[PDB]
Amino acid sequence: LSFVYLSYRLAWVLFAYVLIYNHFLLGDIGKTFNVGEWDHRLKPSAERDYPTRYESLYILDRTQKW
Amino acid sequence: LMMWKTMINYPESFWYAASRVVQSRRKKVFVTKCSARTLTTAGWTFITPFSSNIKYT
Amino acid sequence: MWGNLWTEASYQLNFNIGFSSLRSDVLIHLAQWQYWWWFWFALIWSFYYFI
Amino acid sequence: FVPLFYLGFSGMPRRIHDYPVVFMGWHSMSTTGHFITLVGIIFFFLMMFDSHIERRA
Amino acid sequence: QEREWIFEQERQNPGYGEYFFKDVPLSAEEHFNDLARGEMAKKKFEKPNHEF
Amino acid sequence: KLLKQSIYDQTTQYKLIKKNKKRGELIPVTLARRILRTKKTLVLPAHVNIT
Amino acid sequence: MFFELEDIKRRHSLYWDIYNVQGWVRRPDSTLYNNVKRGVTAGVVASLVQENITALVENCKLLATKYEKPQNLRQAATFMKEVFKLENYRKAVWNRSQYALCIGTFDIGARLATFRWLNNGWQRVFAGFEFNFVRKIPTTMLAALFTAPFSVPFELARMAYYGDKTFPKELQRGYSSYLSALARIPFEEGPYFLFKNSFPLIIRNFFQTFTLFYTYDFLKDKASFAWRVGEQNEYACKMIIAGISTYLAAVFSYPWMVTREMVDFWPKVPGAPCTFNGNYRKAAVWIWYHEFSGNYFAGFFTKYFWKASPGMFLTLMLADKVGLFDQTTVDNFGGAGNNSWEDTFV
Amino acid sequence: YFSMVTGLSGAALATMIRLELAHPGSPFFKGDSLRYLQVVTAHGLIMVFFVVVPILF
Amino acid sequence: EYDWRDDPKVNKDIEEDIRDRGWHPETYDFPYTKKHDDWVFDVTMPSQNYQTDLTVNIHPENKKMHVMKQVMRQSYWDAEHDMAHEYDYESEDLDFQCESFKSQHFRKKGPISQYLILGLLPILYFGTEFFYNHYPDEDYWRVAHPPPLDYPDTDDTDDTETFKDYKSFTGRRMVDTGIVDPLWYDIREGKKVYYDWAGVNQPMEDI
Ligand code: HEA
Ligand SMILES: CCCCCCCCCCCCCCCCCC(=O)OC[C@H](COP(=O)([O-])OCC[N+](C)(C)C)OC(=O)CCCCCCCCCCCCCCCCC
Repeated sequence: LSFVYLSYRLAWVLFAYVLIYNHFLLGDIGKTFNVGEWDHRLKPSAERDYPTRYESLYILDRTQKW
Repeated sequence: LMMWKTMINYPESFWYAASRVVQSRRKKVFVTKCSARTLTTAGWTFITPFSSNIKYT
Repeated sequence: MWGNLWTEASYQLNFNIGFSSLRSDVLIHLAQWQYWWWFWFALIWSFYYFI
Repeated sequence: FVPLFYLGFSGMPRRIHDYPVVFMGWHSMSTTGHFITLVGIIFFFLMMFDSHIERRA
Repeated sequence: QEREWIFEQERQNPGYGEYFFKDVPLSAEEHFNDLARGEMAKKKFEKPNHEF
Repeated sequence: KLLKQSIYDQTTQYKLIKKNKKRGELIPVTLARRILRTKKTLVLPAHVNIT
Repeated sequence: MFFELEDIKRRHSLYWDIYNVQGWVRRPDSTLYNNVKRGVTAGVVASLVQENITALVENCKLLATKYEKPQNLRQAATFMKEVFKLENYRKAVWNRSQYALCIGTFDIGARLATFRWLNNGWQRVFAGFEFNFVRKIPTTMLAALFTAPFSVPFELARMAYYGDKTFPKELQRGYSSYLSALARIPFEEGPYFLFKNSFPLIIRNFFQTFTLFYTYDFLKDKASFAWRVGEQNEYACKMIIAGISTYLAAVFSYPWMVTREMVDFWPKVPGAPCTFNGNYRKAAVWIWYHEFSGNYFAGFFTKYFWKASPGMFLTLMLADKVGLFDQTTVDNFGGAGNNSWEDTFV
Repeated sequence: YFSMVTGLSGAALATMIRLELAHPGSPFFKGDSLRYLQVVTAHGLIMVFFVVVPILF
Repeated sequence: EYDWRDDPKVNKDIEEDIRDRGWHPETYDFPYTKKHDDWVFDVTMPSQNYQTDLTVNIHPENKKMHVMKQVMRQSYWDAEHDMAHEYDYESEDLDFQCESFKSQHFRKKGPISQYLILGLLPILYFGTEFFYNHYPDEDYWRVAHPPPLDYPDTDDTDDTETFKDYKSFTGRRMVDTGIVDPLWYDIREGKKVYYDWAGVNQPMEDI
């Protein structure tokens, strides 16, 4: 039942978020959206490849791999 | 961005310091510097190579 | 304008209803064809009226 | 959609947001027609509302 | 009576308000006087002594 | 059709045409060109074949 | 504050746009005095003509019930002369002229003034048509509502005046004229005697105002190609447009005046509860939901059309002549219409 | 009902298209051609694939 | 369980819908089996026999008024009954179909405020999109104002330069030719004042 209820609650809340944001909150994209990204390890770390909600605490970077 | 005491505990990106913070507006049809010349669509009939190239779309 | 030779061809006014110009052979042929195409409906048209 | 036929006969390309000055007239009429259509759409929804105030078999 | 002041700033302006006033130095970048910009940057950082 | 010497300020005439020019409802496309203006013309002969 | 609510006025920094000439721009002649004067003038003229028409028609019908209708044109002229000679006709002309003044200065004039006040600033496209007419739908509607009950006290005063005229001597108020009745009723039967159960009149006025004004303005703008592209008279076109608008207003306003006939004139079934409960609004709703649209259009021309339609037609014509339907059209490229002149001519 | 909502969306997109073409000079998007092209493409695609096809089928 | 407050006769505050005078959706059975229609005579066509009666003429235009028969009122849902009947006892109710036809899921109408929301759906959707999302931009739907004098800069709004151009020899001659419209504003003090015939609002104050 834990998995069932987790799935159902997440589905309902995320679907409500999708509908409300895409119908009512597109006037300011910067306010209602975050810009996120993560790229390959081969390429240098992306500008948006950082943990959200901690932009004022940490600068995230990593060593490239091949 | 002058006071770090308010910035340190706020769980949001620093875009609040860049979003509509100036009164300087320029209402001229010819001065529209769009997002990027390639951020367009090729109609409901996807026409190539317009549709199939990042250089153009 | 090329001297006093007005090479301009359209002279298309606002609220234009037909072709932009009729100085080309293709558009003259099309205009004549359209007019006579509309000519050849009388009987059919009349028929529907009575129906 | 009749003024659109008029504009098509005069050489008006499809996907241009700016057009020669000699088209505006019919374009305005075309836009007028669209708003008329919109009014009809309103009435459509109204009748559905009016259909459930009525409540007849 | 403390607040999350960036949150309060976002509350005051609902995105597309016209509140850029000359009487308010912090209303916009154009209305912040140059004397304040000069005065707030007068001091200098100390140079560390690399004693290690 | 004479290239006379102008007694006006040509820049002022240009800027006054740019700012506020008289227009009307039934204005020809010859006298109302806003999107159809270029700085060069492709000149070709008439009554002959061009590939 | 001055009470529980504070109207918090605020200051805002300036804004501007590329174009200035197709939104709301209040006209310089839209002052209260000018609108009131023009609306009152047009209303009183139209109402005087309409009431003279009504008096003449009804006194001709009164004479025709006692003498045979004329056979030829000479007999028609004699019949009309005898109608004019009638004692009943002259007093009717006088009292209905007073009624026309009252309903022109306060009902038709008020409708015209409110419509102009609310709709003066809607500008039109330069060499096209006003595509965004939907913005006028609420505006015009408001006017109709705000002027719906302005004719009710005068109409009910006229009804009371004639009802007094038709009673025995001992049961008469002795109203010398229509103005005397209008001045005396609120201090004898109370102000509510001029407003009680007036839903038919209110909704009829609403539909008259909205249909007439909206249809006339819309057609006089959208059918403007009839005399701009293909050159026609524009005066015959304006008259045709006014006639169409008047016919539509009369059609959309009449069914609400049948509720009077249905409620307190149709014979009642003995021993059964009265249908519509004598409300005129339950009757109006039943008419709105009735399946046969011809049942509440009987008597359209006998009872209502020739008592409102000429008045509405002349109201439209005179309002257009004086200038209550004029809208400002300014070139959207040159001069004050544009804030980006560099793209005007390129 | 979903088709009613999507048809209203398509009607709004068509309203944007007609407001841009009401008169020359780009009164609606104010010189942003790419946004107009996106609006036209979205209008066509959601009117064909997400209004008429949902309603009918 | 009789509550006189729910009785339309005793409780005068229960307003009667005259369009539902002969119809009581509370008493509708499902499936409906009432017979409210039958032969109607003696309205205009008498039920008696006067076909050969020479002393009797039938005048149907003398039809007498009868009680108006309203169009049938649709059934109204009973919330408790509908929830109870359609309820299923999971894991202890067999997945089967009852033999009786009363187990059919009949549709009954309900509230109307939801359809009040539906009736204004185009208005609400267009308002939401254009106004709430501020599409295409903030300034499009606002009442149009020209910029103040030389605002934001003379490169964009060269009001003084144009004022001088119209007031010079070349400008006066160009206006004389008739191809250039007259000047539409006046620079009084430091304020640009548009003429009444210009057909534009006045510029906003620089607050
Ligand atoms: C489904 C087909 C469909 C519909 C309905 C519409 C609707 C409309 N279209 Fe659209 N249009 C297209 C198909 C359609 N279009 C296509 C394929 C293109 C090509 C795109 C491109 O070029 O790549 C296009 C592009 C297009 C352009 C091109 C712009 C450009 O080229 O510069 C224009 C401009 O005039 C236009 C105009 C209109 C107008 C005024 C309407 C109006 O009629 C809008 C009317 C509104 C309604 C029809 C809404 C329906 C009502 C409901 C609420 C439905 C729900 C009801 C029930 C459930 C029954 N359309
Ligand atoms: C949390 C819930 C949020 C809900 C969403 C937000 C609110 C939605 C409800 C709004 C109700 C309506 C308010 C209207 C007030 C209008 C006042 C006014 O004068 O406005 C001037 C405006 C603008 O008129 P204009 O023509 O002068 O402006 C055009 C732009 N310029 C200035 C450049 C010329 O008028 C309108 O917008 C018309 C309103 C008519 C009524 C319909 C409103 C909804 C649709 C509006 C979009 C346009 C399409 C219309 C046709 C299709 C309709 C389906």
